[PDB]
Amino acid sequence: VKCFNCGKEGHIARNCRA
Ligand SMILES: [Zn+2]
Repeated sequence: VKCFNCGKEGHIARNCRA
């Protein structure tokens, strides 16, 4: 719950759109 990488409250890290 919440993006490991990027902080943002949405999506999982692994293929995050960052
Ligand atoms: Zn992210």
